[PDB]
Amino acid sequence: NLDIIGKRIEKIKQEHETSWHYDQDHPYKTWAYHGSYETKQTASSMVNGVVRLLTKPWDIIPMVTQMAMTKEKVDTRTQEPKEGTKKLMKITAEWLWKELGKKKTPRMCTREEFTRKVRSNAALGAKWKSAREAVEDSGFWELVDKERNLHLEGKCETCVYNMMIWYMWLGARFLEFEALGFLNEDHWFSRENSLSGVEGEGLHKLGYILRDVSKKEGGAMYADDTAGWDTRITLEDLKNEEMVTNHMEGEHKKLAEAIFKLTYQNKVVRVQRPTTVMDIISRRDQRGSGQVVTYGLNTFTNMEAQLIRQMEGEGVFKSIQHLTVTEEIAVKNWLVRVGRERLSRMAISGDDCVVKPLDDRFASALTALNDMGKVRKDIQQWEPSRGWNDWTQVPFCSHHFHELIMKDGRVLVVPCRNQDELIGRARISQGAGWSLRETACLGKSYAQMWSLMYFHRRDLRLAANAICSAVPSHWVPTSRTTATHEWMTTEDMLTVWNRVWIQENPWMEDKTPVESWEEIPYLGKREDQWCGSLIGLTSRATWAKNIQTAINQVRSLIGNEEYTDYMPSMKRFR
Ligand SMILES: N#Cc1ccc(Cn2cnc3ccccc32)cc1
Ligand SMILES: [Cl-]
Ligand SMILES: [Zn+2]
Ligand SMILES: [Zn+2]
Repeated sequence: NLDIIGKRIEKIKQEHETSWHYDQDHPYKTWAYHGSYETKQTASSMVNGVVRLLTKPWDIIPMVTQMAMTKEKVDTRTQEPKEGTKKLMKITAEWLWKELGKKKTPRMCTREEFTRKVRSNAALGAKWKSAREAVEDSGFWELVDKERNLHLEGKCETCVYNMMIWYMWLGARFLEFEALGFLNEDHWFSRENSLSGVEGEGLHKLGYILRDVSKKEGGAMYADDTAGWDTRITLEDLKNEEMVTNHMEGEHKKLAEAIFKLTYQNKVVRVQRPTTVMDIISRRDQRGSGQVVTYGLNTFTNMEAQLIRQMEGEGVFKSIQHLTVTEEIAVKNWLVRVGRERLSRMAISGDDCVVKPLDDRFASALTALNDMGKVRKDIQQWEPSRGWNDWTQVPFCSHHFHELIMKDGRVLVVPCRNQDELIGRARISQGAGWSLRETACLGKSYAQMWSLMYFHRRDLRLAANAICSAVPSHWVPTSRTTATHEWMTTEDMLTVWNRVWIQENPWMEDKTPVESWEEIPYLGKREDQWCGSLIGLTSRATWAKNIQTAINQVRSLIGNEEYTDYMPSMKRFR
């Protein structure tokens, strides 16, 4: 315990030797409080202006305006699972890893790969000012090289999480990425490799994936969201995930084993408390890993939980209190005989999941799931799961998927969500100190995503043409903080569409290109109203009629540049 974390604690305590104190009134129970030192400091979402000027009817929708404005979950403990549960998880984790690594090879990620990642402004939780300064400098990689040697010796000095999301100093992110980055970077959780997974599939393929699941014989499709899944990660899960190292070798295996046992399984965290003071607390369980590593581990553990719930549903094991030597061989024979087929009945994306089990016994297979700590959100603990009989209403990654027939007979499966949600997100700009040019480039990014993924929604196709028309044609799309983002490009969007939906799409057998935007269909007007369209309102009819005047107001605010008129792509203006 304190033989592992004590080293990190001493360093921070010594830096603030003139401000150290063990306060009497500390609110931590589940967290172990080690001490505190004095601090004083705090990101409030800002309005992307180009987007708001071109979506005026939504200035009065409070679903949209409210999004732009504006604890006791992390301070919770999970009961140690039963012995029978722990054995099932241990046996399944072991069999899963072996499957994931049949056609993979664990490997250390490089300083070159991590370097190019910070240059492209990748999303990472963090002497030097910017994230790019320490990478260019060499004295950093000495700080990294120091820790790296201490990790090989089985000790840790500077790998302390920051709670503001679990941030960490860039050096720790590198060492984390070096050992475990291979899971993301070499697509371990691809659908080709993992069967349940969807990493790097993109909003335009998920829909086709749910449908392919649907085509299998079985019961309802079950989409149960776990209540605060990161805070429901047990130490037994952290141990089951660490069994990946058993597929590694040499310097890699020891560097991985280190991260797991020194950072994940023994955490140290600095937390600001307004009463301002920085409290140094520790804990062994819960999730705080790298946002990208977390995804792959959450997908791993979630696959494991869902495979076990299917075994409970199919009556492979009777009771979780203790596992018999006949219940072991049966569970093991199950994984070997059908475990692959049962993975292909799922779509898992981190804490998210959609399962089409063999029958509806699954719905009331809640003993193992509740014991693993994977407690379902907003349903009684022992009340059975409400199934879905139609794949076009099943929720997945914040979306639902409409089947949609093109005028030449070919079948698009398009993603969709409440249009008040899409317009509200586009109107937000994360960060301060943005130029009119930068804000405008982010707007083009959303409009190009809308034209590619949400083209079938009338108000988005129109507002997309308007935004692209109000932004100089060459000005490149920019991202605030980084699956597949093909809308990030200056190429002609009808050409992107043809590549994405016709050329590259393996569910389309006829590869005849689409020649104009009119050949690309919309959802029914009621479907479009059901998913939140304003078609039929006077405001939207006025907005659409007088659309050029808004484009010209933005054109006037930016200045005299090279602008294109994209509105003639729609029939009404044509
Ligand atoms: N269900 C339904 C419904 C039927 C008609 C309208 C009127 N409306 C206004 N703008 C439109 C654009 C394209 C199509 C219709 C449009 C609204 C909703
Ligand atoms: Cl219709
Ligand atoms: Zn360390
Ligand atoms: Zn919809």
